[PDB]
Amino acid sequence: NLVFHNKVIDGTAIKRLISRLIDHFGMAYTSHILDQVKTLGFQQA
Amino acid sequence: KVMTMDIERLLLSEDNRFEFVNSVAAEATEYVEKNRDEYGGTKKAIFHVLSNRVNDLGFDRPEAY
Amino acid sequence: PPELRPDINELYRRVIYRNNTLTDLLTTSGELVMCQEKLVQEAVDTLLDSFSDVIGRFRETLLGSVIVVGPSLSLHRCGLPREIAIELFQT
Repeated sequence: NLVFHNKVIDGTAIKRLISRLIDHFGMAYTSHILDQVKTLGFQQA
Repeated sequence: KVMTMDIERLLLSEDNRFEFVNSVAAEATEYVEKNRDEYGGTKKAIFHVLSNRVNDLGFDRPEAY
Repeated sequence: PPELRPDINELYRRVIYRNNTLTDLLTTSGELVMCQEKLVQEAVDTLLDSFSDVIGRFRETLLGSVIVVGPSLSLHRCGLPREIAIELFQT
């Protein structure tokens, strides 16, 4: 679904991404997608 | 885990979120009136209503998942 | 009733005393009677506005653990301690 970024995640960029995810999928997917991106962020940090 | 997607599906099904939740409360209180089995342990009447309704949507979920 | 007032008791006592004194001066046998009528008026007015100082009950009587951040929770979960849950769910 989503475009491959190949570019750095600014805070504005992730605000765009999360908003577009909520608008595309609704809460159902995005509440899991964001909750997994939590774990990804923790891992890479 | 998955049960909230069913909730969202039913939220997407019903034309008013508040009316949906009212209908769930009604269904649960009439369930706990038409049946007087205790039905209060590891499975709960709310989850039962959600399960039966998603089964009406045709989806293979067991009672209280 | 006293169960709703277990400072205003002093005001009720003062009103009771002033009124009983005024009745006594009316009945036992006029400018002193008038003086007691005045002091009864003052007592009642002080007691009403006091109730006005009690009037606030809408906010005071009608309205009105430390957290730990846990990565291992899901976005919809929380961890509820045994020592608290055994109190919360007791019924």
